Amino acid sequence: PAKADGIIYPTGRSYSNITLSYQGLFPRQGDQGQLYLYSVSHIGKLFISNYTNETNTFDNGFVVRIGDAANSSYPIIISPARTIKKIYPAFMLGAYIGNFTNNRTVRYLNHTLVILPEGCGTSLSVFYCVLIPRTQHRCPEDNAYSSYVIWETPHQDCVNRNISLNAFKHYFNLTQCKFFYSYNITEDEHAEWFGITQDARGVHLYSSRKGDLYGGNMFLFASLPIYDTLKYYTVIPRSIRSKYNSRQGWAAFYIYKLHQLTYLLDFTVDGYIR
Amino acid sequence: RAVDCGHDDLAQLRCSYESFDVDSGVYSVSSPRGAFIEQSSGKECDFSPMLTGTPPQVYNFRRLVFTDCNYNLTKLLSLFQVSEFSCHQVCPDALASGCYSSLTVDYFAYPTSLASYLQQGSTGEITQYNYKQDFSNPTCRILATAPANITLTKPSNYNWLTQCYKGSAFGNQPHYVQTGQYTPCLGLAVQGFSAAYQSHRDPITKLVATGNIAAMTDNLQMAFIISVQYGTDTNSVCPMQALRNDTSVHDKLGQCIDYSLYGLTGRGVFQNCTAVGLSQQRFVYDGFDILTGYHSDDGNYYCVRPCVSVPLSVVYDKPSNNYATIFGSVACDYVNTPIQTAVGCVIGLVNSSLVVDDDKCTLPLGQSLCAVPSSNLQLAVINFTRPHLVEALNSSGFVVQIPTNFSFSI
Amino acid sequence: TQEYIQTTIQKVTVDCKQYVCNGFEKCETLLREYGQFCAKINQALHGANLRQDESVANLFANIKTQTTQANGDFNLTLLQVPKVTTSQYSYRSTIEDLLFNKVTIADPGYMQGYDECMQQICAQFVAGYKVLPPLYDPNMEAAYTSSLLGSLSSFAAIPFAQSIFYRMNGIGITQQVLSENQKQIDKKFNQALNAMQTGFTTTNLAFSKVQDAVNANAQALAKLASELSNTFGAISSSISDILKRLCPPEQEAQIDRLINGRLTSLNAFVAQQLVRSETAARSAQLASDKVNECVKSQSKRNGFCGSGTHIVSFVINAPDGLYFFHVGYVPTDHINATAAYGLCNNDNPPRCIAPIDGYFVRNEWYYTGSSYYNPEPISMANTRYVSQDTKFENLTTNIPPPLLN
Amino acid sequence: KLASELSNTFGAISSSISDILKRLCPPEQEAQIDRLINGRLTSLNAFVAQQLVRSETAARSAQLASDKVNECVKSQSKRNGFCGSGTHIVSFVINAPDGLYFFHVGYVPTDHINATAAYGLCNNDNPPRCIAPIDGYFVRNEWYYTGSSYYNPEPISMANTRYVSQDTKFENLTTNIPPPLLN
Amino acid sequence: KLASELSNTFGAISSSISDILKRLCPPEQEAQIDRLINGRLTSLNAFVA
Ligand SMILES: *[C@@H]1O[C@H](CO)[C@@H](O[C@@H]2O[C@H](CO)[C@@H](O[C@@H]3O[C@H](CO)[C@@H](O)[C@H](O)[C@@H]3O)[C@H](O)[C@H]2NC(C)=O)[C@H](O)[C@H]1NC(C)=O
Ligand SMILES: *[C@@H]1O[C@H](CO)[C@@H](O[C@@H]2O[C@H](CO)[C@@H](O[C@@H]3O[C@H](CO)[C@@H](O)[C@H](O)[C@@H]3O)[C@H](O)[C@H]2NC(C)=O)[C@H](O)[C@H]1NC(C)=O
Ligand SMILES: *[C@@H]1O[C@H](CO)[C@@H](O[C@@H]2O[C@H](CO)[C@@H](O)[C@H](O)[C@H]2NC(C)=O)[C@H](O)[C@H]1NC(C)=O
Ligand SMILES: *[C@@H]1O[C@H](CO)[C@@H](O[C@@H]2O[C@H](CO)[C@@H](O)[C@H](O)[C@H]2NC(C)=O)[C@H](O)[C@H]1NC(C)=O
Ligand SMILES: CCCCC/C=C\C/C=C\CCCCCCCC(=O)O
Ligand SMILES: *[C@@H]1O[C@H](CO)[C@@H](O)[C@H](O)[C@H]1NC(C)=O
Ligand SMILES: *[C@@H]1O[C@H](CO)[C@@H](O)[C@H](O)[C@H]1NC(C)=O
Ligand SMILES: *[C@@H]1O[C@H](CO)[C@@H](O)[C@H](O)[C@H]1NC(C)=O
Ligand SMILES: *[C@@H]1O[C@H](CO)[C@@H](O)[C@H](O)[C@H]1NC(C)=O
Ligand SMILES: *[C@@H]1O[C@H](CO)[C@@H](O)[C@H](O)[C@H]1NC(C)=O
Ligand SMILES: *[C@@H]1O[C@H](CO)[C@@H](O)[C@H](O)[C@H]1NC(C)=O
Ligand SMILES: *[C@@H]1O[C@H](CO)[C@@H](O)[C@H](O)[C@H]1NC(C)=O
Ligand SMILES: *[C@@H]1O[C@H](CO)[C@@H](O)[C@H](O)[C@H]1NC(C)=O
Ligand SMILES: *[C@@H]1O[C@H](CO)[C@@H](O)[C@H](O)[C@H]1NC(C)=O
Ligand SMILES: *[C@@H]1O[C@H](CO)[C@@H](O)[C@H](O)[C@H]1NC(C)=O
Ligand SMILES: *[C@@H]1O[C@H](CO)[C@@H](O)[C@H](O)[C@H]1NC(C)=O
Ligand SMILES: *[C@@H]1O[C@H](CO)[C@@H](O)[C@H](O)[C@H]1NC(C)=O
Ligand SMILES: *[C@@H]1O[C@H](CO)[C@@H](O)[C@H](O)[C@H]1NC(C)=O
Ligand SMILES: *[C@@H]1O[C@H](CO)[C@@H](O)[C@H](O)[C@H]1NC(C)=O
Ligand SMILES: *[C@@H]1O[C@H](CO)[C@@H](O)[C@H](O)[C@H]1NC(C)=O
Repeated sequence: PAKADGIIYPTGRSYSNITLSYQGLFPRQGDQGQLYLYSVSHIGKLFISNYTNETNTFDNGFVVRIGDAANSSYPIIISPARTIKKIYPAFMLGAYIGNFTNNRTVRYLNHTLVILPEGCGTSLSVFYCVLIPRTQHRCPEDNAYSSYVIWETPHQDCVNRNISLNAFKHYFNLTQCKFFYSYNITEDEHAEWFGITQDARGVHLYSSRKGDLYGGNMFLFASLPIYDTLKYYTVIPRSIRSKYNSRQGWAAFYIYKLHQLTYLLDFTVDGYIR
Repeated sequence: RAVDCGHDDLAQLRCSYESFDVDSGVYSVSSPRGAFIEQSSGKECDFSPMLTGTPPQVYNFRRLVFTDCNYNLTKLLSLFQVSEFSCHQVCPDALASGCYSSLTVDYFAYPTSLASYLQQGSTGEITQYNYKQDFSNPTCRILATAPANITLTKPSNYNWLTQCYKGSAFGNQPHYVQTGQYTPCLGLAVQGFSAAYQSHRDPITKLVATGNIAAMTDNLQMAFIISVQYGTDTNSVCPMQALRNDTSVHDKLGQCIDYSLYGLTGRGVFQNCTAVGLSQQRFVYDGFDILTGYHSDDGNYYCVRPCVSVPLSVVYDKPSNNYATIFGSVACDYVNTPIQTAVGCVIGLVNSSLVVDDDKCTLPLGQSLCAVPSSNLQLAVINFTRPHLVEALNSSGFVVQIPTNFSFSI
Repeated sequence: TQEYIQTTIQKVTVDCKQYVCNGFEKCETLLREYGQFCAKINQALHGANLRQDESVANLFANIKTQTTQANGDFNLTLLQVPKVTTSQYSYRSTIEDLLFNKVTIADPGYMQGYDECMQQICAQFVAGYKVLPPLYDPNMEAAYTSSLLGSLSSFAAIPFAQSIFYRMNGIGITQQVLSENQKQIDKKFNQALNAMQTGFTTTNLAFSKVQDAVNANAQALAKLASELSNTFGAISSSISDILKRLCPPEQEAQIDRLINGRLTSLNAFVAQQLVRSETAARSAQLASDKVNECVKSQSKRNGFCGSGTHIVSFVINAPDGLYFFHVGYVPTDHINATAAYGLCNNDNPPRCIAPIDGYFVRNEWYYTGSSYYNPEPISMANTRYVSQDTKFENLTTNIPPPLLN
Repeated sequence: KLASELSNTFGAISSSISDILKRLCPPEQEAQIDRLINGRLTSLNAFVAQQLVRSETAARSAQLASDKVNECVKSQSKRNGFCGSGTHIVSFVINAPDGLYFFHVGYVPTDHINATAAYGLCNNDNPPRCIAPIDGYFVRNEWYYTGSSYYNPEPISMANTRYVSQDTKFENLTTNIPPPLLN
Repeated sequence: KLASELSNTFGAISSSISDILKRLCPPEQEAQIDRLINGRLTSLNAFVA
């Protein structure tokens, strides 16, 4: 917390050059979180991890640290060098879970909140939809199914508007959708922060691209009207299809659970928390 | 004999002491000029989802949350005929004449014959399995009847969950609704109930849901649970009857004026100021949650201060019946012959450059200043007499002062 | 040894109507039922401030001196007023200036405080209290102290070096030691005075007492300001929120909680200000007793002034009190010497002798001072005739001249 | 204050118990009587704590009065300004409504005369012998002894004087020698 | 006195927080708990003074 890591800024008000005690949803000090990596495909087959077989619990929400080490050169995960860019997480949140016909991975029954980066990282698309599995060769209603992914081929793309969506439609049929929101993202390489929390007024999405871009303070930008209590989330495995000459690195991101904690926040004259 | 407390500052002193006669001394006496209304362009809240379709039942209640919009409360109150309301920490007249940062409305089809089961401490089937009202924000519970000419379509009947349980070999395990959340038996009960004590069963989670039937009335009866919030968003939700015309602050700066700053109501003093805090949030607070600044539309930052009162003092002299008024720690420019003194502006004292010894001062005025009755009240300066100086002698011994003549002091 | 004795406390008066209702016209109608309590609070505070002003006048009348005189090798630059002054006060000393620069006090503002708070404590006008000015401005208090610095029914105009010589001769040191070691005495004095400016730090008892005396007034004002944020069970601590969020049958119930809570808090502020005001009056009586004993005269009582044998002391002005500088006499080295209770001759009537302010030390028998070792011949000035005691030394070979015939 | 704290309504409909009993109901009579009970018990607690501070203050001040009697009244005080003003002579004590009232008689000068004084006098003998006065000074108009509180030139004598060591600050006498300095 | 100030009901139905929690409902529990909180904070201020 000495660098103000994962701090949700108070909404509807600001403070200047004071220190006050705040009780809210804050991450614990010294919490390592969970490592999630997005790698490059073999153009061969896709390369992912077992991020879908795990059962995560939403609780009060979480905060995502996106874009750390977005300028360092590390060996590639699939070829253990090259520069590393910033990748955006894709999420999949729901209140009720079930099982597929082959008892593999996690299925979300009823209405599912799906968050997908869109336009090769130039926009974010959020929708509540009921997704009905598809019956095909590798699609989740077959014995040859392993996991559901979304893929972006940077070659050949970017500008397709529905690339993440057509990747999602490959696995599911989107019916009964209450909403679809789109938020534009400027292309940068700064380290960002994102949060999701549910209140009695819906699902609130926080980001540091609204205000305090060069720091880490997160600001509210979306109040989604989902009133059923979210209980599980899964990180959708994302893979990038590029040539062997084009392989490039991608920054991992960390997910820290939020807790009802008391924090002492230091405000500057400009109003930021540092 | 009577005294009008208002007319003069000495009266006020006499009324405070409750005596026609007060002694001599320096006492202290007790000491909305515009409007700064700033609001958004305007947006209408979407109340069509409740006023259009078939209302749902108690367990499957629909919720609308409104933020940054204006709503016609008179039209909504004209559409429905209220049977009974009961509010908590708020009153509906304040809902008519005020602004809130958010507004959460939960509505469902609910008969008025079961109005006691929705009460505050009720233990019926509705509170245990259908809906539990949340008392953490100012909230109201309204039961209203919709006339036949309304656009709403009446349902087949009234359904509610009688019990919702699960499990075997441990007995029944009752599942009870949470505070402001949906029931766990919602997926079984979405289809509704057609006969009394009809039971629906789910083989996957082993959950059982049982319902009850009430006959549909001639007019549709509906229940509302509203909730309001304060100081959450930069914008606000306001009724259209509470909206007033915009006024600027390029004048009236430095006076105690009332403000409606995007739904924030209060009174204070506005001054043009250097920009601090984050502009987007729009409202800069202090530790104690008082509005410190306001990042305005005009483009200017205005540091808000609560409007104050200038302290007053009375220098009363009983033998001469003369009084003076001290304006504490404020210059004479503001008061606008007044004389600027080290203890502030004072009217009623003349300045004659007269000095009074300590021990001659009967009306001390803060610092080394005095009011003397020499009838008129004169401003003096206290100065003590310096000690007798015995000059040293350059000679072998010293010079000493030995008393000749004496007296006895008790 | 530095000692601080607190004289005053901060004189605070409270406008009860402004403190309780904050100018909201619906609150005054309910407060008119509680009519006499605000008047009683104002009367109690007025009486306390009047008694404190009387105590201040009595103290500064008690410390004045009837006659004064217009400095050897002693350097009294610090005690005296600076020739070119960095202080807005023409009577303040250099050491008083240093003491006031190291203690931080908020400037209440007595001439233009309202305009200074309106441009760009300032909570007096918002909350509803007011800090009354002290009875004397600091220039007059510094004038009193500087007149005391110059300084029985008769006044002798002996210089400061003569006064130090007599004051250190009275504690036991003989005239010969003061005549021989005069330059060392002056060097040791000037050096000690020069540590007074460096003694104004933390982990010093008197400066800590000054800091706590400053902090008590700020704590009282902070409590008075922070009791306005108590809701007392209402929905808000603001009258405006209650008036704009509720309805008239329930507004008067909630406004009242605030009225009854704030009056009780004000009553407890008046009670604790009365305890502090009488506490600060007994200190002023002590401070003058210390001025009349340690400062105006050389004290023969152990421990009342600073450690060691008392020689001289000075008093300056401090925040809400007086600050003392007790110059004492302390030894660094010592020698164990064989002494005698008394000496008696071998005459047929035995005549016995005894020293005055000294000892009959050996290496035959010599007289020395009680506070410095210097063997001197036994004379009639040094000794007093006393009745014979069996523990006296019967000397027969060499007899001092006062025991001769 | 103790008698006037009974007029506080403490949020009830009245400050009188009988009005509450005659204007309200057995459900809500106890809701308002308990407001008077809790308010008056807190008012009694503030009175008791105030009396405890006042009692311990007067008990310490009664010890100061006993020390003032034992120092100023029973004996002549040599302290400066402890009893009154000037040099203390005698004191009397009487009874007051809540304590002791003192009358400190003090010797105060009215006029004065500047005089030339001496630290001491020494003779012209081969061993120098020097004297110093007690409770007075050596004044002129050649050298006379006078009191320390009244100017009256008197002949120097053994009674007036005490012997001392030789000091370079003393006057050396050759012409007129007082009898204590005679050889 | 400090220990005996905890036995004061201050106008609530009980001096125990547990009894108020197991005897009342959330519309009315915070009304009685705030009565105990304000009473004990005022009695703590008198102990400090
Ligand atoms: C990876 O490298 C890029 C290199 O461009 C980093 O972007 C740069 O980040 C710094 C952060 O301090 C930006 O500086 C800021 O500039 C603004 C003015 O635009 C100023 O107001 C701020 O106070 C701050 O100094 C810099 O502008 C930005 N470069 C560009 C071209 O925008 C990026 O942050 C690096 N990422 C990581 C994770 O290290
Ligand atoms: C989540 O999705 C499941 C699956 O669609 C929902 O369960 C389904 O609920 C509907 C209506 O509650 C059931 O339809 C009913 O079927 C009976 C005959 O069995 C018919 O008589 C009724 O008129 C009605 O059409 C449906 O059978 C049921 N399906 C399953 C597999 O359980 C569930 O309600 C959803 N949860 C939520 C909270 O919406
Ligand atoms: C989650 O774990 C299951 C094991 O229960 C994995 O299912 C296996 O998938 C492989 C690849 O298709 C098949 O060859 C195995 O026969 C499957 N085993 C079973 C028991 O079904 C599944 O792939 C895992 N999901 C991941 C790693 O994303
Ligand atoms: C709120 O709704 C009411 C009724 O729906 C509106 O009142 C109508 O206003 C129009 C135009 O002035 C009149 O022609 C009608 O006769 C009015 N009807 C009634 C019943 O009063 C009112 O204008 C709406 N308020 C706003 C701000 O739009
Ligand atoms: C009406 C039957 C009364 C039976 C009385 C015998 C025992 C009852 C004991 C406690 C009563 C609690 C229920 C009170 C009414 C609840 C109202 C509701 O349900 O919303
Ligand atoms: C910010 O606060 C610090 C101490 O709290 C103060 O020293 C500084 O002057 C303040 N800055 C501004 C711009 O007010
Ligand atoms: C994913 O695979 C790793 C392989 O080391 C294993 O440790 C982990 O438990 C797996 N996760 C799940 C949910 O099975
Ligand atoms: C899905 O099937 C697996 C197979 O063992 C089981 O462990 C898991 O609990 C099932 N999940 C659900 C939600 O039914
Ligand atoms: C999935 O798990 C359930 C749980 O009992 C089982 O009945 C079913 O046969 C399993 N299906 C597969 C394909 O393993
Ligand atoms: C998904 O949608 C396609 C669109 O034509 C349809 O053909 C297919 O049957 C659907 N799958 C399921 C499982 O309903
Ligand atoms: C987002 O960006 C796209 C592409 O530039 C543009 O068409 C669209 O209008 C933008 N939307 C918003 C809300 O700025
Ligand atoms: C409780 O006790 C009964 C009878 O002793 C038993 O049937 C039941 O299983 C027990 N339940 C639990 C949860 O222990
Ligand atoms: C309010 O402002 C509008 C301008 O939009 C004007 O037409 C109207 O007359 C004004 N009404 C009042 C009462 O000032
Ligand atoms: C207010 O102050 C700002 C800067 O302090 C200045 O730019 C602006 O012109 C001022 N506005 C007025 C109306 O004085
Ligand atoms: C009174 O008048 C004299 C002479 O003009 C002036 O020096 C002095 O400052 C005045 N005093 C006050 C308090 O204005
Ligand atoms: C007070 O009197 C002294 C001399 O008696 C003088 O030096 C000083 O200036 C006077 N001060 C005032 C404020 O009159
Ligand atoms: C002392 O003074 C008074 C009046 O001041 C006078 O009557 C009396 O004679 C004087 N006594 C002497 C001894 O000078
Ligand atoms: C006395 O001390 C001050 C302290 O700085 C010094 O400036 C001054 O020179 C000293 N006096 C002499 C005569 O040295
Ligand atoms: C001195 O003589 C007296 C007289 O007899 C005797 O009592 C005493 O002990 C003697 N002291 C010494 C030290 O000889
Ligand atoms: C003798 O007396 C004179 C008188 O002034 C004095 O100055 C001197 O020091 C004394 N001693 C000697 C040795 O002259």
